[PDB]
Amino acid sequence: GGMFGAFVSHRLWSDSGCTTTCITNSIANYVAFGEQIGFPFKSAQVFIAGPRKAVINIQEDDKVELLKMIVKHNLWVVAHGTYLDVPWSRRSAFVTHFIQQELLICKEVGIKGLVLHLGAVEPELIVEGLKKIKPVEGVVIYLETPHNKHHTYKYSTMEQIKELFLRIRNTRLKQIGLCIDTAHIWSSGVNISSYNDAGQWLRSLENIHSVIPPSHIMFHLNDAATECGSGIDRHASLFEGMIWKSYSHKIKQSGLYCFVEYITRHQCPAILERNLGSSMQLQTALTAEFTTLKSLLK
DNA sequence: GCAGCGTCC
DNA sequence: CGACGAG
DNA sequence: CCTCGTCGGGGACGCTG
Ligand SMILES: [Zn+2]
Ligand SMILES: [Zn+2]
Ligand SMILES: [Zn+2]
Repeated sequence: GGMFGAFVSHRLWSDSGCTTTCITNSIANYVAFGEQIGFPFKSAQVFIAGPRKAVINIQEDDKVELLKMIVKHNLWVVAHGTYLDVPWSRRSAFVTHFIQQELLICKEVGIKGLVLHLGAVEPELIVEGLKKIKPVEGVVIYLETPHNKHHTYKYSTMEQIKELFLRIRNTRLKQIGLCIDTAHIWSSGVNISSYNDAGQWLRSLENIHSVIPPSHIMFHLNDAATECGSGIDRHASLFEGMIWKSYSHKIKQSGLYCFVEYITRHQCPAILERNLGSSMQLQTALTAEFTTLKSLLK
């Protein structure tokens, strides 16, 4: 089946006095929370650096314990890159080198990939900045669907996605994946509210498997507290935002349930990205989302 | 007409 | 979002 | 030991003078 999980923040999950092993400690509590509510988490997402500063956060003892934690529970963990990881920026010599550090760190601790945000630029400039990166065996760079309004390239329609990854394949750049953030393609103007709306988009995705195979596809399962076409990114819990709140009564006619079926049939990783002000709010929200997910799964 | 910000990811 | 200091 | 203020080597958004 699918590998379902959530983003694990340091502030809302780590114990006080976690000292040198705060990321692994947070994941430990996050795995405990999964067993309590009867949804064994198979995936997770963390920041090993930043995300707003070009500094590595994870420390040595954390790197050793994180590898043991990942192996023990067999977790599919992905690292989200910092917001400064723009390899196609003008002065990007300092930027690309920092991404090289993260990719090396990911392989040391057994993290499966690194998420980078696509820019609102041409695919030629995208592949150019990507070529400046030497691959790291076992770590996939997942290019995430961005969100904007006024720019030509949003990488949310299958035409723009197919164009990008074919230029990737012609350049012969290995270890590149796709991260589909549902809240972002919605913000970029892709109606995925109904089952058919998502099914048509997801069918066009499978129709270009020869350029981006589902083995290199991961998902951010996020509802959006914004209008379709906003360019503005406001995450919300599943069936509690503008995309799927109208389908809370019949969740198997929503667009999300079609995403769950594709994630299931391809064993893709799926990460919920929820931010709330405090631990208990976040846990109440995720318990609702993962029990609903368990309904669509089991 | 444009340059500089503040806010959010 | 997370490290780091003030208190 | 704590809590809380601060501030980021990018960028999209909308706003302001
Ligand atoms: Zn992201
Ligand atoms: Zn995302
Ligand atoms: Zn987002």
